[PDB]
Amino acid sequence: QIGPAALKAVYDMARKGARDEIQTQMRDGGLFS
Amino acid sequence: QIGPAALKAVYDMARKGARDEIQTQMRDGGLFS
Amino acid sequence: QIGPAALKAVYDMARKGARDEIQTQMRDGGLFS
Amino acid sequence: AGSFFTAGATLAAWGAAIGAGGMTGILFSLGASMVLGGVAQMLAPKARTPRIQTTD
Amino acid sequence: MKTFRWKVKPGMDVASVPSVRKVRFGDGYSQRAPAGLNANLKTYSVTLSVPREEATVLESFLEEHGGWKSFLWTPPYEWRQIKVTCAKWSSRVSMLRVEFSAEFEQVVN
Amino acid sequence: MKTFRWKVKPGMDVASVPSVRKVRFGDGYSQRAPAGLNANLKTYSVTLSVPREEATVLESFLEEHGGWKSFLWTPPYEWRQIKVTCAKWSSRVSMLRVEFSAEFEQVVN
Amino acid sequence: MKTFRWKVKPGMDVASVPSVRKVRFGDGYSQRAPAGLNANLKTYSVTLSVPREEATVLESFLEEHGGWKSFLWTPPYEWRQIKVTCAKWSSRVSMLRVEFSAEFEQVVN
Amino acid sequence: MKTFRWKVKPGMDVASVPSVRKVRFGDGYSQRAPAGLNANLKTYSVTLSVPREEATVLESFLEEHGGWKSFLWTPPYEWRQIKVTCAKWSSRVSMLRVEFSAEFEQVVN
Amino acid sequence: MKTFRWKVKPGMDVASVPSVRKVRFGDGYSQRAPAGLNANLKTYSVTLSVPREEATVLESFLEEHGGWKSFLWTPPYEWRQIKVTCAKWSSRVSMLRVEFSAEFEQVVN
Amino acid sequence: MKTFRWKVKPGMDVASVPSVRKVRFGDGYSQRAPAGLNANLKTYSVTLSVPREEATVLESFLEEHGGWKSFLWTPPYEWRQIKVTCAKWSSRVSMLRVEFSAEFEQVVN
Repeated sequence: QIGPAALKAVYDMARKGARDEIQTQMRDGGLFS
Repeated sequence: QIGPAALKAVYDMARKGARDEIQTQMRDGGLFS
Repeated sequence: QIGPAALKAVYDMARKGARDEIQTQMRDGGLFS
Repeated sequence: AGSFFTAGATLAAWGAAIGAGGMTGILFSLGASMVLGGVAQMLAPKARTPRIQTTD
Repeated sequence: MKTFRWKVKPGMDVASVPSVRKVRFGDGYSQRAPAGLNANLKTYSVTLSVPREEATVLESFLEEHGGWKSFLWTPPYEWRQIKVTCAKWSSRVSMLRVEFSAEFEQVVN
Repeated sequence: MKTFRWKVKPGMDVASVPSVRKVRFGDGYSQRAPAGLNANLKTYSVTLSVPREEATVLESFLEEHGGWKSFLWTPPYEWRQIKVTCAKWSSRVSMLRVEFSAEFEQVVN
Repeated sequence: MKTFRWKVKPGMDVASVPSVRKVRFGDGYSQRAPAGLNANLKTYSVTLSVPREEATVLESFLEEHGGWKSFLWTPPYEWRQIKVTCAKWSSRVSMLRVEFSAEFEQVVN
Repeated sequence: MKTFRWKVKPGMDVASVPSVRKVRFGDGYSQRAPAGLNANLKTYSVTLSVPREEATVLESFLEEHGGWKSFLWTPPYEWRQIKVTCAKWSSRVSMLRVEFSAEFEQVVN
Repeated sequence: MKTFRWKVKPGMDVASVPSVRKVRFGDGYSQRAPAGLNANLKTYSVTLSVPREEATVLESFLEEHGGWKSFLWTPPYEWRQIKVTCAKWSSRVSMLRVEFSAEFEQVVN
Repeated sequence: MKTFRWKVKPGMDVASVPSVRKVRFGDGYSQRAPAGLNANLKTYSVTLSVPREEATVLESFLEEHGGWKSFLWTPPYEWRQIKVTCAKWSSRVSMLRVEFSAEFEQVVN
């Protein structure tokens, strides 16, 4: 795996994970992000 | 490395990083997440 | 790629992505994080 | 917090096998995450209070 | 059946790589601890060569255990009976003989 | 079509690698389970050599199933007919013959 | 021009690896579906040997198409005219001859 | 300095690999475009052998341009002068001769 | 047990790899520091050949220390006794002899 | 001590790979700039063969510098004295001679 192309994929997967975690925290217990 | 398991591991690591960043921003300066 | 060194890089990229997503959601529509 | 002990176990045998379908990685022990608000928060839900109003 | 009674070819590898607790930051002071109690359980890269007729019997033995269910075995290395487990045991079926490449990892339970 | 009639010359690779559930405890102890309910499936690394005129028939047979679908085959290893699927079947052309390399995977279905 | 009219060397690889839909969790019950309608479009690893003078014509032909613009070709494998596309076509320019290494992946449109 | 005068002995690699825009639709259909506007640039895997006294001149010539900048060269492949850039030029010294292995990349500039 | 008495036949590999702190500035300048305080430790890629009866003794010696712990050894390189640790010691069995391969890492401790 | 005064074996590699600033999006227009002032600082894969007695002296010289502390050296390539740094310098100790494999990267400061 070449680093330059993999870094963008890792960044975008991180963005997706952050969005999913934010939406999860807006639930009842959570943290309300 | 094989792409499937690597992508899953990256997703869980991203979720953990997002949770840590959210809990960090709830401190004094931060952004209050 | 040795896993021990790559995991820290993935964690830091995840932290950066989480911060970017949080700052993005504080815009007009968003979720206000 | 720093890749100081990711190489402490060296992760070599797991990394060379990326994981498995039988077993999962990245367990991320919830020790310090569940204790951030306090030990009393892990046992009780910390009842809330209304916002202070200047009209009062 | 609980005993591997077949014979292995001359060239067999034995890997040990024991499990220890290592603490060393950068290239400074280092500390080492024996970690667990059963430190090294070794690993034998066993190879066999058997006529085509006994290949079925050998694979029946290895298949019945099926990864779990360790069996007794006396390696020609230290001549002490141990308990081992196999998980791959690939095979190659030539015109008159078949060769088995298996990995025996020693266990305790 | 249902049955594979061609024959494998050189000595194939028959890989078992059963799936097990393994837990590694602390000082040398462990816990193992067979994970699944019906054995392991086992796969054959098969290679045919055929005249250039018959390679078209073999290609048609291997392409009709097309990755999915299963056909009967009696491996020259245990002589028990099994259901297999082929998914790659690379083929190399020569002056008068064609050499097929393929991976047959046994399937319950 | 729309037809590849050169001759290929004896050794040529033909890979198929068709496209199927596979559903299988762990090592349990598995289901396979044919996926698309044009299942496998194969791939031919073509090698050519041409004098240094005609290498210019061969590269002009392969370069005018330029990755897109599939062209007609009759492989010496099944003798049926198909439409193929090339994307690499590396070359080695020896003292008197040149060797072309190209990949022809067949298409539909 | 503009022109490359040294000569390539053994037979070089002339790689084209054009860039195309490819979309794969469902049941075997696709959509292809040439992506760019001016062809593919093509690269040469060049290798020189020179007397030990002339290697200094070759290295001075290859270092003056220093990765960037372009020089004229007429490849012994199509005999059309092109502008190229070299960025690695590994060199191996011996008793009486020095062997250079370099990668010349054609540039519009 | 403290001292290693067996002898190394073939010609080992003695790798130093000092650890330094290096900063690369802009137009060709840099800044280097020795990072640590006490030299570099160096590691030896050692191989033994032993009769099939003494292999058990060698294994017992290398297993008593078990990855951690250090033993004295005078390498046939500088003839200065040093403290070393071994952590892998792979071994290949043969008809009349056993060939050990190991990595001895020098330790201050 | 500040001058590597030993002799290197015939076959040694000299890699240059200069540092340039490249801007090119996709396969469109490209712009190249010389980047820094000391563009290419090369790298010499030096190999030595020395009797077992002088191996200690050579290793002491290489270890005292220890990664940092560049030293003066005249490569047999351009015969111009430069300042170089070594970082690995592995060694292999045969029955009568020892070979050194070192990497010399030249510096400015």
